[PDB]
Amino acid sequence: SLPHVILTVLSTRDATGYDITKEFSASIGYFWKASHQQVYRELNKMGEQGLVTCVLEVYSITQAGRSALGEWFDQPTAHPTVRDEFSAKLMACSVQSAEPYRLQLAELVEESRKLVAHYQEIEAAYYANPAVLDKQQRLERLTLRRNLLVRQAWIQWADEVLAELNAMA
Amino acid sequence: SLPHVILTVLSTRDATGYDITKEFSASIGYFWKASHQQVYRELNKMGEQGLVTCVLEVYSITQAGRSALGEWFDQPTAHPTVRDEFSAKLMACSVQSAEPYRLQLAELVEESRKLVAHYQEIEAAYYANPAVLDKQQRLERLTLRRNLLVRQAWIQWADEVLAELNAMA
Repeated sequence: SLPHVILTVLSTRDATGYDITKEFSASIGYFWKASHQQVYRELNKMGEQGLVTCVLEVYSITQAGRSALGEWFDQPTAHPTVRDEFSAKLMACSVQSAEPYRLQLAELVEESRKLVAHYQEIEAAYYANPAVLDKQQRLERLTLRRNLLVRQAWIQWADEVLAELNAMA
Repeated sequence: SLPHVILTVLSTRDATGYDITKEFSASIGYFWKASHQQVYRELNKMGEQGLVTCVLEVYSITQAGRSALGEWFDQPTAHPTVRDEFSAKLMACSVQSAEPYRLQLAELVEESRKLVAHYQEIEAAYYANPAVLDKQQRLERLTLRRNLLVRQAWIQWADEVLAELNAMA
């Protein structure tokens, strides 16, 4: 969860509250959405939990923090249960005016298209060739690639639905 | 949510508690996972809410149920916030033994492959040609297609990660 995402950052090096939030508005934003607020609040809870401490010379991960990160890591991670809202709404189109849905779908497709374009721009600019990227960069690249492939798959699906919603009426 | 998924069924025709659960272990299972238990329990809550009633001649949707389904339908449906656990674990591979992760990933890929095969078998057998399918079938077909495209996209991604986890070590 959020604290493990934060512990991961600190596991490589100590960092200020700003360094950390800069990650969330950068590479971490490719797979985990959290506001600077939420982040500071979590960092706070983590301090009381003893998972992180403060230094002057700056947040630093503690042995407890390291232990929790490892425990999290070892736990099996599985696919979230399937309960697709878009599919659920689609099925109701047999008894509801498909108008509202069709517009809400077409709308989210365009945004998705914009988001895919954004990610592709970023990949070409900083993650075009893995072979020349550091380990940390290859990892970031992969998290970026996930949104891309999935989002693209969803757009492909959305278009298929958008088509059926016409050939039926 | 679950009750709207159930209301949708009843919006086309009345049905017994068995007819409804049969949907969840069938086409509805393509996009919404719920146990017969959960279903019966929800049907119960819906009765007390007056969204559904009982008949002899069998559950039937009420005007309130119809109103709630419409209200649900009109509400904008958006993409769930991005907080990818697999990506989160991947990033921790820079500071953790990538061993446990790599095995948990390879494992879920094979299952995903099995699931994709399953869905493809179903599509060829009952949803191969939309043009010959009824409206209700074209809709089911589309919900089935969503798991397929997305799951396939995730497998493509997982393989990319599985590769990097080698070329780095």
